[PDB]
Amino acid sequence: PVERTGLIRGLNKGHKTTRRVLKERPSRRKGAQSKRTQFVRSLIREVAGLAPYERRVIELLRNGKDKRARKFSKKKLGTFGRAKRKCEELQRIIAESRRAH
Amino acid sequence: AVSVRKRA
Amino acid sequence: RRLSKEDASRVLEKTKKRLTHFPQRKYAVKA
Amino acid sequence: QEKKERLLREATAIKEGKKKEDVSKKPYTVKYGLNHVVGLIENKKASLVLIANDVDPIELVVFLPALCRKMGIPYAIIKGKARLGTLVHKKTAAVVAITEVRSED
Amino acid sequence: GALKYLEELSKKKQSDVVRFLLRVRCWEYRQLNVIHRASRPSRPDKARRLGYKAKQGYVIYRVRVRRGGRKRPVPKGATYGKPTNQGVNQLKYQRSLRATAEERVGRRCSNLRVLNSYWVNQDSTYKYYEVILVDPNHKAIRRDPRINWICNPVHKHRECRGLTSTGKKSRGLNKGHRFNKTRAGRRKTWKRHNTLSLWRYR
Amino acid sequence: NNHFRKHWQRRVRCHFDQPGKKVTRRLARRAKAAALAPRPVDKLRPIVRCPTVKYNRRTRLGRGFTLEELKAAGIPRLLAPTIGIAVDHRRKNLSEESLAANVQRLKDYKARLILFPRKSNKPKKADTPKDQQTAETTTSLRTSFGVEQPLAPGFTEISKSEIPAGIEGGAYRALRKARSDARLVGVREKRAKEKAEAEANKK
RNA sequence: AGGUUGACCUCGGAUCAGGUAGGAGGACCCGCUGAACUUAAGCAUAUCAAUAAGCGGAGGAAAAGAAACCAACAGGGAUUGCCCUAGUAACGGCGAGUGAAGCGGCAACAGCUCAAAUUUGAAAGCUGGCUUCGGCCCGCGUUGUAAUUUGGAGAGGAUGCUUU
RNA sequence: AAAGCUCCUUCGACGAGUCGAGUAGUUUGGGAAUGCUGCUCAAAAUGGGAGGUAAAUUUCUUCUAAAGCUAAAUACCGGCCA
Repeated sequence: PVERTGLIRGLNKGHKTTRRVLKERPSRRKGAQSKRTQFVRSLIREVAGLAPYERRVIELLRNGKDKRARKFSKKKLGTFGRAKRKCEELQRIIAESRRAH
Repeated sequence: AVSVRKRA
Repeated sequence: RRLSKEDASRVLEKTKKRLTHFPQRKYAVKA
Repeated sequence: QEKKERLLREATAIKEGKKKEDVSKKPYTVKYGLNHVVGLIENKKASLVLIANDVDPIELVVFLPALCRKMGIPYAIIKGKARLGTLVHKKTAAVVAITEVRSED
Repeated sequence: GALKYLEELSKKKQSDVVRFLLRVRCWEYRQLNVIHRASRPSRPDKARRLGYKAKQGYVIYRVRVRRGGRKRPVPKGATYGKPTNQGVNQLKYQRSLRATAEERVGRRCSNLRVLNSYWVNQDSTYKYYEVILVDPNHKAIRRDPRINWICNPVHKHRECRGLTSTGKKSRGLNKGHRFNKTRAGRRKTWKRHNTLSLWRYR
Repeated sequence: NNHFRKHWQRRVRCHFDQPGKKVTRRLARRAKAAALAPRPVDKLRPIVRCPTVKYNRRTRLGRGFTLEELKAAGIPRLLAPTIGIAVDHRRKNLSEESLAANVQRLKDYKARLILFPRKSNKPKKADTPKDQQTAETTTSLRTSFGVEQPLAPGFTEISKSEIPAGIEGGAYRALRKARSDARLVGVREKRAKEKAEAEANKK
């Protein structure tokens, strides 16, 4: 960590103390992908298939209308980050299918 | 193989 | 309709182990 | 009754100062219970899997053929969860499995 | 275990297999009674994570409730006071249809205590729930320390007082600045803020 | 300012029971002390520093000692709440000063601690022997282990030869420069990136 | 015998064996539902008021409660309540008016349980019936009852001492 | 038989018609930043929530929801005793 300046204002302000590093808390491990969890998710994905909105998005990505696909994913899911992540995941799915075929 | 945990 | 004394005093086995090996101790602090 | 007799024999061996492994042999049984069989399939221990055709809700076993196909386990769908329960001394078994058998079998 | 697979499959509610199962189950539940006992949970993973155990004294009851808003029981659907600029068709009930379902199941089985409930299916007219109930008078319940808290008289009709999960959600019992008015009880907080405290040496 | 437009008379709270409530609290404290004797009536609390820029000048008692503090003082986290040490698993140690203070606090507590055996006939190695079990004891850890120096000492004397030289340009000029740099940290970085891009384009 | 004999699943019957619910009380408590008089010159925003009335559910307290918190500090550390924050931030026709929270001091303090794991070298768990009080039965349960684990971690190892 | 301490290559499961988005009613000091409910859409895996001015980009800080229990300090025009 960057040492504090000892001043009341400016960059890196604050009372000068020597920061220590801590072992990472196990409550912060959430979000990390587990091997069994990703295995189960892949199996359930190939068993269940796709939702109709995902199929429509896949057709849009296949036609290459990426801006229209992102707008459709935004109006479906609700927010821009979720739309972008879903579109990236469907890029991964389409690339996997194309490299399989 | 897929394992839930390390066993004895 | 109140629970019996034995059913009210039943504890889990993990709790039994914890109370067996770390109970409330009798202590004093010197001045 | 068999378990009670085995426990009495093992208690006799313990009293005489011998381990239970000296008087009891390694068992070989069918494996049952859905969580246990799914764990054995994931650990690739089960040699053969038999799934009942009439489990309600069907979601408990709808993934099991795909899991067996991915793990490379021989599986077969058979008629009768009651028929499997007659094997496992229960009213109903959703799935059974064999991991290993004796040398003569 | 299989329940991990059931959880990940229950997340995908628009897949063909899940939609087919929901359709046939909605048909069955609509031709059954409005409130009827289920012999077993149709969503075992959800029941298990909400607290159901395959032990004597645990009961599952399935219930359907009419979805949508509410209407004031006024004559001819009209009010005779000041104009409110809105109709009675657009009034919203402050509790959930899930909570209404738990109350009706508790009134049907007044000898049990409602533990939790979960969504199983819906259509245009009804929403379908399955409610877990626990028998406080069963010896297997009373001897188990993980559940015998529900045998105490303070847990009589939790669904009627908002002490279930949907009741906590509707009462807004969460920490933080977004729940300043409701985290400790809305009416209690109002009484605390509106009381006039006069001390002796003021 | 003051208004009474609601029905204020239904919820007027008078406090004629203030001396009676003081008597009730003192009776409850005597009963608790008699039940907990010879242990202190309260738990050992760490010294923590108050948040925000207004109150960071002062220290106070916290909820409980951290797991790192207990491990550094050599007290297991299951034994610690059984001998009157409060434990807080939410607090972290971001600097060594707070941990050093609280670890020294825990070591003084463990040094002044008397531990009676679970069975009087069978004392253990970790148990205080009977010939040291007789000593003068305290019954208030908040008084015996209070925040002894809550603020910094406001007055200190140094020699005239040891005067600091001072910030070059003046302290007011230093504050103004720090404020200006904080306000202009971004535009200088953007100008540096633009100059680097121009140099890469026309190198 | 196979046009027979059974096993499950689901749904029923019984003045079956054993239990439980209703009503009262409702000052305080948890919810739902919900006004108007009044105050704004009158008056559909507003105010009274998230009140009165109405309905449901508890206890000696109830409720809340061990952070998907506050913060931006040298960081605090479950909940509740008092003082202060503060008539402040903020909201508000044509304005009458409304109005918190962090920090800080104090009273009191207490932490934990599941689901998501294969016991698999042995459902080790439990309701009920009969007891000679040793146990034996009818069952529940493998669509999962015990032990183990709950993020503060834990599972596996390594290691040598302590504990009941 | 169980239990604690110390160190570690590795593993390290964590709750879905739920979160979230739009809309309507209601509510709030949060009529730019509030909560609740109904309808429609409807997730993800270092992911998600929050960081009181809308949107994008890059960082950072904090926790870990959608399961549950728990005394004390607090209230008390009802009941009983004083």
